Formats: sequence, C-alpha cells, structure tokens
Amino acid sequence: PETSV
Amino acid sequence: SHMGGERTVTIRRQTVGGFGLSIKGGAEHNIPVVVSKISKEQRAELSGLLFIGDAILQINGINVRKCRHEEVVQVLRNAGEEVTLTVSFLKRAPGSAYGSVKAYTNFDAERDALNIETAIKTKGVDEVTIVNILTNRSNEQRQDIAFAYQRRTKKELASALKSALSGHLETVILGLLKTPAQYDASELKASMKGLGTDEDSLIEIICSRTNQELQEINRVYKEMYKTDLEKDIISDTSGDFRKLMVALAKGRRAEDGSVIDYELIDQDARDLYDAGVKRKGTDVPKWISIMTERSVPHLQKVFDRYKSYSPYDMLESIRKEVKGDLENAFLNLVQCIQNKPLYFADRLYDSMKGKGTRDKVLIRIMVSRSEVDMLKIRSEFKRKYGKSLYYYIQQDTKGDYQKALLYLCGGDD
Ligand SMILES: [Ca+2]
Ligand SMILES: [Ca+2]
Ligand SMILES: [Ca+2]
Ligand SMILES: [Ca+2]
Repeated sequence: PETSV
Repeated sequence: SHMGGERTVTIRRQTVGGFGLSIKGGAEHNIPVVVSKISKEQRAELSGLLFIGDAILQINGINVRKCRHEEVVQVLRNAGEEVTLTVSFLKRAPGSAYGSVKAYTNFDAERDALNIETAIKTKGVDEVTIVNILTNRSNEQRQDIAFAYQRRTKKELASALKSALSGHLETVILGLLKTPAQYDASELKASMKGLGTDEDSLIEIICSRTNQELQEINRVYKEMYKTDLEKDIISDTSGDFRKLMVALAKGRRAEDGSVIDYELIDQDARDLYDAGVKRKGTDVPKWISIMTERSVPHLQKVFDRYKSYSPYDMLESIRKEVKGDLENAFLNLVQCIQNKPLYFADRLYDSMKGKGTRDKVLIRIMVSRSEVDMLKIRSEFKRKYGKSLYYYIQQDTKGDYQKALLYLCGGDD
C-alpha cells in the first residue's frame, strides 16, 4: 500500500 | 538492479499534516520502504537532498530495512518535529530499450554453467552451445554464469573458455564476459599499450561514451592497471589532440538542462563560426571548450544554428579547418553528438566494406552496443546502405564466429 505523512 | 550511496538527510514536520512524504513498500513485499511523493511545502527544503526513489534504511539510527510497512510508519508517527533519515537511491541502472540482446526469462545460472561445462568437456568443444547461450544472455546474467561456473568447477570461466575457444570467436565470447566498464577499459589499454597508439579505437570509445559510462570506466581502469586513464592518455597523445581527448575522457559534460537556452545556442553557434570558418586559422581551444562542456541536446541545436552562420556544416567545417588526429577526433565527436547510432552504423560499414575485415572494430561495436542502441544502429544501417547489418556480417564472416555476431545483431534488417 501507500501511507502518507 | 542498483543501490545508491547512503546519505543522511534531516527533515521537519509540518503543522498541517506531517513530514510531507508519502512512503510505500515493506518487508512483506521483499522491497524496501521508499518515499513515493514529496509535498510542495517540503519540496523546496529537500531539493537535492531527498528525491522520490530514496529507500529509507535508517530512521534516527533505527534500522528499518527488514521492517514492515506499518512498522516504519509508526516510527515516523511517534517521532519528534525532526527526523534524520539515512537514505539510498534505488535506481534501475541495468537495461536499455534499444539493445538487441534481450534478457532470457527462464534464466538459471547454475544450469547454464553446467551446460557450458559439458560443452567445454565434449571432445572438439561444442562451441555452438557456448555461443547460443552467452550471446542470448544479458551482461548481468553472464556475470552470474561466471560465478556459478567457478562455484561448481573451482576454475575461472574466462580462462577455461580461452582454452576451449580460438580465433575471432574467442575474442567475441571473452569480450561479452567483461562488464561494460571492464571491456571499455581493456580496449583503451590496448590502444595505448606499446610504442604506438590506435587512435581510431581510442577516439571511438572516448567520443561515444557518456558521463555515467566514463565515470565507471575511469574507476575500473585505475583498479585493473593501477594507473589513471588520464595519465596514459597524456603519455600516448600530444598537442591539441591530447587536449580534446583528456577533456572528453573526464566525463564532466553538462547535464541537459530543463530549459532550451536559445541565447546560448545562438552564441555558441556564432562562436564556432568566428573561431574557424570566418577567420584565418582556427581557435582550437574555443572549439574544444564548446563541444566538450555543453550537453548533447544543446549541441545538437547549436550545430543546426551553426548552419545559419556558415555555408558548411560542422563536419565540413572541421575538415576545412583542422587535419590529422585532431580532425578525425572532432569528426567522430560531432557524429556521436548528432546521431550516435549512425556513427556506429558508419563504422560497421567501414569495417566490412573492403578486402577482409577490421575485426577489431566489428567485434567491439557488436559487443559494446548490443545492449545499448543496436536496434537504432540496425535501422539506419539498412536505411543508408540498402541492406541489413545482418547481411554484411553474413557476407564478411563465416563459421561459429559469424553465428555469434549475428546473435549480437539480433535479426535481419
Ligand atoms: Ca567442435
Ligand atoms: Ca604507446
Ligand atoms: Ca579558418
Ligand atoms: Ca569485407
């Protein structure tokens, strides 16, 4: 997946 | 397949949102955690320090390489307002879209090593099996076969193949076994070893290699021969020919900028005109400085703008201005800038057009360019000369040596 900060 | 050098970068957390970086990957997918997106706020702050593609291997000294995706997220979550990142750029250095040698999909280095070993062991040597394998494997795959051979036989693959192969076939196979930098460096030392110089080969390599290629060339040349390439070039050349070669061999040419500097394209074109055709004699350093330092896409437009100031193009002007090794050097350099595949198609035709074959040039172009731009070399060899590069190799060579070259060619037309 892809987490964002 | 390439992992860059490690770098330490300190970032900061925004009030709205967080650090402004999106990440993806993890130990679940057997891939590292990589920054995917950088926000416009932290874009200007991290310009040149962190880029999309950097693999975050350490966070504040904590090794997050063998960690999962959400495990790395929670470390960035529970951090302070700043985080020091140890990053390494993941790139894809191997590969080219215009090479004729395709990667073998069912690749197994242990099986290919055994099949070659049994081909060497067969009485009379089964060169056909060795050629059909090594010519249909990428260079990265060949290095794996060499490691698997020495693992199974306790003997080096290149030394055993020299004892099994002879003639021009041996030269082709042994050349495919060296890495591009190894092969280019070995061909450079051959052009300078002895009391003479093969300027045709020294010019072909230095004028056509790019910055990235020349960087690794200079590295392995010092590793294999314990001498910098610039020293041996200085010892084997002189005059302005030495100046042009030493400068080109640095690999410090400008990267192609994001803008088309029209003012510099016209000024460079007029500078080349005033430095040669317009005046008596030639300002050789001015020609050297412009054609060596500017980028290739810039010089392509410069040479077209030069046709606006001079009634002769850069090639014709070079012939009328300079002679000898300097003229030949400049002529090869402009060809590489204008149309490098056409440059190689022309050299391939010259290696086979007359009596016999200049095998030194035919082999090197087929080995060094099989995984770079051979498809483009072929499309213009056919276009200019009317017949295929396959056709000329077919008419000029025979035996298993012909079969290997036709494999590196990759097809008819
Ligand atoms: Ca045989
Ligand atoms: Ca010499
Ligand atoms: Ca002149
Ligand atoms: Ca011939």
